[PDB]
Amino acid sequence: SGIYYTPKIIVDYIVKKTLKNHDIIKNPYPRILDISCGCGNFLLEVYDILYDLFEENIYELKKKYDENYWTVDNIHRHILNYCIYGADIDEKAISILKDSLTNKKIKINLFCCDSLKKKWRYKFDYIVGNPPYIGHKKLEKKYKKFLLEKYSEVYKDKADLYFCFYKKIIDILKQGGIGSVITPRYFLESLSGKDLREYIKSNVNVQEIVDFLGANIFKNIGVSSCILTFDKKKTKETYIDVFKIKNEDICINKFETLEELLKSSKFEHFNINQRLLSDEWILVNKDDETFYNKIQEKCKYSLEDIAISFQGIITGCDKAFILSKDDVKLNLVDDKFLKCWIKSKNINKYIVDKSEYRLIYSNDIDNENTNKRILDEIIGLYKTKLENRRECKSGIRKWYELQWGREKLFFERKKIMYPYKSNENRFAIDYDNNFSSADVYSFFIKEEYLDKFSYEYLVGILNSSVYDKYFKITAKKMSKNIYDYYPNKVMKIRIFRDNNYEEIENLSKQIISILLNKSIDKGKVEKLQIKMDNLIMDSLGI
DNA sequence: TTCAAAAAGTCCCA
DNA sequence: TGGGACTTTTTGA
Ligand SMILES: OC[C@H]1O[C@@H](n2cnc3c(NCc4ccccc4)ncnc32)[C@H](O)[C@@H]1O
Ligand SMILES: [K+]
Ligand SMILES: [K+]
Repeated sequence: SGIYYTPKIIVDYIVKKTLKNHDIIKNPYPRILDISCGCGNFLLEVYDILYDLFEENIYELKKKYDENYWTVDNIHRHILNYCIYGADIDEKAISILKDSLTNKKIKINLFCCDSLKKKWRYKFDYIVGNPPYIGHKKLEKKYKKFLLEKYSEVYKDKADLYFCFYKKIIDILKQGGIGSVITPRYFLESLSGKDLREYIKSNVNVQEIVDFLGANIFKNIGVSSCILTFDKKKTKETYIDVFKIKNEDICINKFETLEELLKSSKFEHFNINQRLLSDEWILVNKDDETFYNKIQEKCKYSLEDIAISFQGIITGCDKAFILSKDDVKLNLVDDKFLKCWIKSKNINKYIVDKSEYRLIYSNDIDNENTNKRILDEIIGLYKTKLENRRECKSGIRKWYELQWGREKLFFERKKIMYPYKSNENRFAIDYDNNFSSADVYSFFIKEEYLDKFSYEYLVGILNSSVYDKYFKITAKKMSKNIYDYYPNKVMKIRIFRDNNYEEIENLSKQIISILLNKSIDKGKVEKLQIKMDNLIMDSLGI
């Protein structure tokens, strides 16, 4: 496949947003383009809107211009000759769209091509549509070479194709033109989006951002969506209207139009000064802005200053190396090769569940002839798969070695761990030398900062409600009740030390002591957490 | 030599 | 089919 249907409410909102206040009398030849038209979800609606626009002013146009040209009977043809433009890579979609535009009642400006390679011969008044989203794993590598060569200002490292579509749209937009598109929301906060953000802020005035957060706009699609509207007008003041959803549980058809949704109690509205955006786009209301600025100002250190961070093991084929601790095959493996192994769901606040899995740290198997039983009966079962790994085909790793085995000495110590995707802050102290995959991240404290910061104090403040809200201010929202907890944002969290250090650390130690008992009652832990939150709010003056 | 980012997620049930 | 639990390894740098 490859063609995705956009909900009609979204299409109507986008077309109306671009064409609401067009002066058809002053310009009866607007050029309106969709470079991912597909079957023409947007373009057919553009035809309807334009037909009403032209018919409403047919006699005014007849008087101001050639009176024989401007007839209702001539509207259709005119629309299809000078106004509607579409491009797509699929021949069948273009043929279907051409048939529909013909049946609305002549040369139709429909192109079957790759929009990122087409030499565009003129700019456009209005651009709308839904571009393709393809990530770094699902993109062919020759095409990635092309993108890296030609779209270097926005496409780099782990970036996405729709970054290039943003750049192309911006480049072929007329002065005073208006663009409105629906894309994934991740570029707003992702590390890969940085350059793209810089390209937008520097080249268009951003009118409006609609952030649906984790709501499901596309049925049976695992993606989170936003709508962006921007222009190239001579702007005096550059202020952005931000509509952020307040309940991800909504159904999009709650009203006849998206405008009713935006103005209702289901959304929140606020304004952001485009001139005040840094390389990061902190899009929050004034209360959250004050909260964030207080926290940033009062804190002297960051986690990056005082800690060393790392990503977990990447075996390359988990079924070959990970076994249940009760699996009989572990009798074939010397215990010097076995490590405790945990998943992201084993990380609670302040402590980790006990391990249920073992990792065969196969890097320390010297010769294949020694311990050949392990290679024959456990790892070799997936040998074919293991040989398709990149470092095996290139020869850097033997077929039975872990793909990215990291350094054991970093794991086999006291450290703090957190899951890579979570609904809330879950920072735990690891006491058991646990190993994990890339779905859990770790850090430990630098030696020179041990006397300023203990592990108990850090898990105490990082697990608080204050720091939950503070981290989620700028965190990358992925899907319903899921944020990314990656070092590129976690290590930028700022921390403090003051008169309340000792009581916070003591409360943290009490919480840890309760959580490790045979008969845990979480209630006193909740009360202690409330008291610690009061201490933190006192320290930060919020 | 070897790090860390990346949801048109994935999979399964009522 | 829609909603909830949970999260691998490929890949550029
Ligand atoms: O998904 C939304 C619609 O977008 C279309 N579309 C996807 N990639 C496109 C492209 N260049 C990118 C490209 C990437 C790899 C190979 C060729 C082209 N140029 C034009 N249209 C493209 C799909 O057919 C859908 O109808
Ligand atoms: K006339
Ligand atoms: K979603």
